[PDB]
Amino acid sequence: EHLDAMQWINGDGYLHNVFVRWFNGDVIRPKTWFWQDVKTRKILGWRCDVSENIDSIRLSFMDVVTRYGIPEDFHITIDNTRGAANKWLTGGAPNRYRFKVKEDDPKGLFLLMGAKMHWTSVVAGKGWGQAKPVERAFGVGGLEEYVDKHPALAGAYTGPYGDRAVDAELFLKTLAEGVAMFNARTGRETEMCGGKLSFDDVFEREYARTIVRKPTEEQKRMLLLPAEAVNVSRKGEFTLKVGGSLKGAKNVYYNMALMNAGVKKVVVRFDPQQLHSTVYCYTLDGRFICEAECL
Repeated sequence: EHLDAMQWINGDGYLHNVFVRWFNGDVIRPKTWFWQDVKTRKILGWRCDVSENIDSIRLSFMDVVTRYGIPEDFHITIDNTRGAANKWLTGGAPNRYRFKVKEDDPKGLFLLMGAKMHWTSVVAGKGWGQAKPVERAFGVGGLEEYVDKHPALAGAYTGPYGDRAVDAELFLKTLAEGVAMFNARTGRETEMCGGKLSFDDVFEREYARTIVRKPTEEQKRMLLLPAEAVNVSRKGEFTLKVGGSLKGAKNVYYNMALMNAGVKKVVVRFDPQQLHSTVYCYTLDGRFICEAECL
Protein backbone atom coordinates (compact mmCIF):
# COMPACT_ATOMS: atom_id res chain seq x y z
CA GLU A 1 0.00 0.00 0.00
CA HIS A 2 0.83 3.73 -0.33
CA LEU A 3 1.83 5.75 2.74
CA ASP A 4 0.90 9.37 3.43
CA ALA A 5 2.74 11.90 5.53
CA MET A 6 1.41 11.70 9.11
CA GLN A 7 -0.42 8.40 8.41
CA TRP A 8 2.11 6.41 10.39
CA ILE A 9 4.14 7.93 13.25
CA ASN A 10 6.79 6.21 15.39
CA GLY A 11 7.37 6.94 19.10
CA ASP A 12 10.93 6.54 20.35
CA GLY A 13 12.81 7.51 23.52
CA TYR A 14 16.27 8.86 24.26
CA LEU A 15 18.29 8.89 27.46
CA HIS A 16 20.65 11.86 27.28
CA ASN A 17 24.33 11.56 28.30
CA VAL A 18 24.47 15.09 29.64
CA PHE A 19 24.12 16.27 33.22
CA VAL A 20 21.55 19.02 33.50
CA ARG A 21 20.49 21.17 36.44
CA TRP A 22 16.70 20.93 36.19
CA PHE A 23 14.11 23.55 37.20
CA ASN A 24 13.90 22.09 40.74
CA GLY A 25 17.67 22.41 41.22
CA ASP A 26 18.49 18.71 40.90
CA VAL A 27 21.28 17.64 38.58
CA ILE A 28 19.88 14.83 36.41
CA ARG A 29 20.25 13.16 33.00
CA PRO A 30 17.16 14.09 30.95
CA LYS A 31 15.06 11.62 28.97
CA THR A 32 13.23 12.72 25.82
CA TRP A 33 10.34 11.12 23.93
CA PHE A 34 10.03 11.86 20.22
CA TRP A 35 7.30 11.34 17.66
CA GLN A 36 8.65 10.85 14.11
CA ASP A 37 6.84 10.69 10.81
CA VAL A 38 7.71 7.31 9.26
CA LYS A 39 7.38 8.33 5.63
CA THR A 40 9.50 11.52 5.64
CA ARG A 41 11.52 10.95 8.83
CA LYS A 42 10.72 14.42 10.10
CA ILE A 43 10.63 14.74 13.91
CA LEU A 44 7.21 16.20 14.67
CA GLY A 45 7.26 16.66 18.45
CA TRP A 46 8.97 15.88 21.74
CA ARG A 47 8.86 16.38 25.55
CA CYS A 48 11.91 16.05 27.79
CA ASP A 49 11.82 15.30 31.54
CA VAL A 50 13.76 14.01 34.57
CA SER A 51 12.70 10.41 33.93
CA GLU A 52 11.00 8.03 31.54
CA ASN A 53 7.24 8.18 31.93
CA ILE A 54 3.90 8.16 30.21
CA ASP A 55 3.52 11.93 30.64
CA SER A 56 6.08 12.64 27.90
CA ILE A 57 4.45 10.21 25.49
CA ARG A 58 1.07 11.70 26.05
CA LEU A 59 2.10 15.37 25.94
CA SER A 60 4.40 15.16 22.88
CA PHE A 61 1.53 13.48 21.03
CA MET A 62 -0.72 16.35 22.03
CA ASP A 63 1.87 18.70 20.51
CA VAL A 64 1.83 16.73 17.26
CA VAL A 65 -1.95 16.64 16.75
CA THR A 66 -2.42 20.27 17.81
CA ARG A 67 0.26 21.35 15.30
CA TYR A 68 -0.52 19.06 12.36
CA GLY A 69 -4.01 17.74 12.97
CA ILE A 70 -5.32 14.18 12.90
CA PRO A 71 -5.22 12.20 9.65
CA GLU A 72 -8.20 10.01 8.84
CA ASP A 73 -6.20 6.76 8.82
CA PHE A 74 -3.79 7.18 11.73
CA HIS A 75 -1.26 4.54 12.83
CA ILE A 76 0.92 4.87 15.88
CA THR A 77 3.78 2.66 16.79
CA ILE A 78 5.63 2.16 20.06
CA ASP A 79 7.87 -0.83 19.35
CA ASN A 80 8.15 -2.67 22.62
CA THR A 81 9.45 -5.87 21.00
CA ARG A 82 12.54 -6.07 23.16
CA GLY A 83 10.89 -4.30 26.06
CA ALA A 84 12.57 -1.02 25.12
CA ALA A 85 9.59 1.23 25.95
CA ASN A 86 8.99 -0.52 29.29
CA LYS A 87 10.13 2.28 31.60
CA TRP A 88 8.28 4.77 29.42
CA LEU A 89 5.06 2.84 29.69
CA THR A 90 4.86 3.50 33.39
CA GLY A 91 2.85 6.14 35.18
CA GLY A 92 5.21 7.96 37.55
CA ALA A 93 4.75 8.53 41.28
CA PRO A 94 1.30 10.04 41.65
CA ASN A 95 2.90 13.00 43.39
CA ARG A 96 5.73 13.65 40.95
CA TYR A 97 4.61 17.31 40.63
CA ARG A 98 3.98 17.47 44.40
CA PHE A 99 0.21 17.95 44.08
CA LYS A 100 -1.54 14.60 43.39
CA VAL A 101 -2.43 13.64 39.80
CA LYS A 102 -5.52 11.54 39.05
CA GLU A 103 -4.95 8.08 37.59
CA ASP A 104 -6.49 7.76 34.17
CA ASP A 105 -5.80 5.89 30.94
CA PRO A 106 -3.84 7.46 28.05
CA LYS A 107 -4.32 4.31 25.96
CA GLY A 108 -8.04 4.94 25.95
CA LEU A 109 -7.30 8.55 24.95
CA PHE A 110 -5.24 7.69 21.81
CA LEU A 111 -7.86 5.25 20.55
CA LEU A 112 -10.46 7.94 21.02
CA MET A 113 -8.34 10.32 18.92
CA GLY A 114 -8.82 7.82 16.12
CA ALA A 115 -5.39 6.24 16.38
CA LYS A 116 -4.71 2.58 15.69
CA MET A 117 -1.98 1.65 18.17
CA HIS A 118 0.79 -0.82 17.30
CA TRP A 119 3.40 -2.43 19.52
CA THR A 120 5.66 -3.95 16.88
CA SER A 121 8.00 -2.80 14.15
CA VAL A 122 5.37 -3.12 11.42
CA VAL A 123 1.72 -2.40 10.57
CA ALA A 124 -0.31 -5.56 9.80
CA GLY A 125 -1.88 -5.76 6.35
CA LYS A 126 0.21 -2.97 4.86
CA GLY A 127 3.55 -3.24 3.11
CA TRP A 128 4.79 0.01 4.57
CA GLY A 129 8.02 -1.36 5.92
CA GLN A 130 9.36 -0.70 9.40
CA ALA A 131 8.93 2.03 11.99
CA LYS A 132 12.62 2.56 12.80
CA PRO A 133 14.97 3.35 9.92
CA VAL A 134 17.90 1.02 9.32
CA GLU A 135 20.08 4.11 9.13
CA ARG A 136 20.70 5.22 12.75
CA ALA A 137 21.19 8.75 11.47
CA PHE A 138 17.61 8.99 10.21
CA GLY A 139 16.24 8.21 13.60
CA VAL A 140 16.43 9.61 17.10
CA GLY A 141 20.04 8.47 17.50
CA GLY A 142 21.07 10.88 14.74
CA LEU A 143 20.30 13.75 17.09
CA GLU A 144 23.24 13.01 19.43
CA GLU A 145 25.46 14.98 17.01
CA TYR A 146 23.26 18.02 17.22
CA VAL A 147 22.41 17.79 20.92
CA ASP A 148 24.53 15.69 23.31
CA LYS A 149 27.72 16.44 21.41
CA HIS A 150 27.05 20.08 20.69
CA PRO A 151 30.13 22.15 21.67
CA ALA A 152 28.06 24.14 24.16
CA LEU A 153 27.20 21.11 26.33
CA ALA A 154 30.66 19.54 26.10
CA GLY A 155 31.39 20.43 29.69
CA ALA A 156 28.39 18.44 30.88
CA TYR A 157 28.59 15.61 28.34
CA THR A 158 29.38 12.28 30.00
CA GLY A 159 29.29 9.94 27.06
CA PRO A 160 27.56 6.51 26.88
CA TYR A 161 28.62 16.76 38.36
CA GLY A 162 27.14 19.75 40.18
CA ASP A 163 29.80 22.10 38.87
CA ARG A 164 29.66 20.95 35.24
CA ALA A 165 25.89 20.56 34.99
CA VAL A 166 24.41 22.91 32.36
CA ASP A 167 21.18 24.75 32.96
CA ALA A 168 17.85 23.18 31.95
CA GLU A 169 17.06 26.25 29.85
CA LEU A 170 20.30 25.96 27.82
CA PHE A 171 19.90 22.20 27.30
CA LEU A 172 16.30 22.63 26.18
CA LYS A 173 17.24 25.41 23.75
CA THR A 174 20.04 23.23 22.31
CA LEU A 175 17.64 20.27 21.98
CA ALA A 176 15.07 22.37 20.13
CA GLU A 177 17.74 23.73 17.75
CA GLY A 178 19.24 20.28 17.18
CA VAL A 179 15.82 19.02 16.16
CA ALA A 180 15.33 21.96 13.82
CA MET A 181 18.75 21.33 12.19
CA PHE A 182 18.13 17.59 11.95
CA ASN A 183 14.94 18.27 9.97
CA ALA A 184 16.37 21.02 7.75
CA ARG A 185 19.57 19.17 6.78
CA THR A 186 19.58 18.65 3.01
CA GLY A 187 21.25 15.88 1.04
CA ARG A 188 19.24 13.12 2.74
CA GLU A 189 19.82 9.70 1.19
CA THR A 190 16.27 8.32 1.23
CA GLU A 191 13.79 7.60 -1.55
CA MET A 192 11.63 10.68 -0.80
CA CYS A 193 14.60 13.08 -0.65
CA GLY A 194 16.68 11.49 -3.41
CA GLY A 195 19.93 12.61 -1.85
CA LYS A 196 18.88 16.23 -2.39
CA LEU A 197 16.10 17.37 -0.06
CA SER A 198 15.77 17.64 3.71
CA PHE A 199 13.09 15.94 5.84
CA ASP A 200 11.36 19.31 6.07
CA ASP A 201 11.20 19.68 2.27
CA VAL A 202 9.62 16.29 1.71
CA PHE A 203 7.31 16.71 4.64
CA GLU A 204 5.99 20.04 3.39
CA ARG A 205 5.54 18.57 -0.08
CA GLU A 206 3.73 15.38 1.01
CA TYR A 207 1.82 16.89 3.89
CA ALA A 208 0.03 19.14 1.38
CA ARG A 209 -1.23 15.92 -0.30
CA THR A 210 -2.68 14.44 2.90
CA ILE A 211 -6.18 14.74 4.43
CA VAL A 212 -6.11 15.70 8.12
CA ARG A 213 -8.73 17.02 10.51
CA LYS A 214 -8.11 19.56 13.28
CA PRO A 215 -8.67 18.38 16.87
CA THR A 216 -11.46 19.99 18.87
CA GLU A 217 -10.68 21.86 22.08
CA GLU A 218 -12.10 19.04 24.12
CA GLN A 219 -9.91 16.44 22.38
CA LYS A 220 -6.85 18.59 22.99
CA ARG A 221 -7.83 19.02 26.67
CA MET A 222 -8.33 15.30 27.26
CA LEU A 223 -4.61 14.74 26.62
CA LEU A 224 -3.76 17.17 29.45
CA LEU A 225 -2.98 15.60 32.85
CA PRO A 226 -5.77 15.39 35.44
CA ALA A 227 -5.00 16.60 38.98
CA GLU A 228 -7.07 15.46 41.94
CA ALA A 229 -9.96 17.77 42.78
CA VAL A 230 -9.04 21.00 44.54
CA ASN A 231 -11.38 23.24 46.50
CA VAL A 232 -12.61 26.55 45.11
CA SER A 233 -13.01 29.41 47.59
CA ARG A 234 -16.04 31.76 47.46
CA LYS A 235 -13.90 34.15 45.39
CA GLY A 236 -13.53 31.62 42.58
CA GLU A 237 -9.87 30.88 43.24
CA PHE A 238 -8.02 27.65 44.05
CA THR A 239 -4.44 26.71 44.68
CA LEU A 240 -1.95 24.16 43.45
CA LYS A 241 1.23 23.69 45.43
CA VAL A 242 3.61 23.02 42.56
CA GLY A 243 6.80 21.08 43.13
CA GLY A 244 8.44 17.68 42.70
CA SER A 245 10.22 17.76 39.35
CA LEU A 246 8.98 21.32 38.75
CA LYS A 247 10.17 24.53 40.36
CA GLY A 248 8.41 24.90 43.69
CA ALA A 249 5.62 27.43 43.81
CA LYS A 250 2.26 27.99 45.44
CA ASN A 251 0.20 28.88 42.37
CA VAL A 252 -3.22 30.52 42.78
CA TYR A 253 -5.66 30.43 39.86
CA TYR A 254 -8.85 32.35 39.16
CA ASN A 255 -11.92 32.76 36.94
CA MET A 256 -15.18 34.63 37.62
CA ALA A 257 -17.25 31.77 36.25
CA LEU A 258 -16.02 29.74 39.22
CA MET A 259 -17.71 31.88 41.88
CA ASN A 260 -20.68 32.96 39.78
CA ALA A 261 -21.66 29.29 39.34
CA GLY A 262 -22.11 26.16 41.44
CA VAL A 263 -18.99 24.21 42.54
CA LYS A 264 -16.96 23.58 45.66
CA LYS A 265 -14.39 21.21 44.14
CA VAL A 266 -12.99 21.18 40.64
CA VAL A 267 -10.71 18.82 38.68
CA VAL A 268 -7.80 20.58 36.94
CA ARG A 269 -6.37 19.54 33.56
CA PHE A 270 -2.95 21.02 32.84
CA ASP A 271 0.28 20.89 30.87
CA PRO A 272 3.30 20.91 33.26
CA GLN A 273 4.89 23.44 30.88
CA GLN A 274 1.91 25.82 31.14
CA LEU A 275 1.17 25.55 34.84
CA HIS A 276 2.39 29.14 35.11
CA SER A 277 -0.42 30.46 32.94
CA THR A 278 -3.55 28.50 31.99
CA VAL A 279 -5.29 25.37 33.37
CA TYR A 280 -8.75 23.93 32.64
CA CYS A 281 -11.39 23.34 35.25
CA TYR A 282 -13.81 20.41 35.12
CA THR A 283 -16.64 19.25 37.44
CA LEU A 284 -16.03 16.08 39.42
CA ASP A 285 -18.19 14.33 36.82
CA GLY A 286 -16.15 15.61 33.88
CA ARG A 287 -18.07 18.60 32.53
CA PHE A 288 -15.76 21.37 31.38
CA ILE A 289 -16.41 24.53 33.39
CA CYS A 290 -13.85 27.11 32.21
CA GLU A 291 -10.10 27.78 32.09
CA ALA A 292 -8.24 29.59 34.86
CA GLU A 293 -5.37 32.04 34.80
CA CYS A 294 -2.47 31.93 37.22
CA LEU A 295 -2.76 35.10 39.32
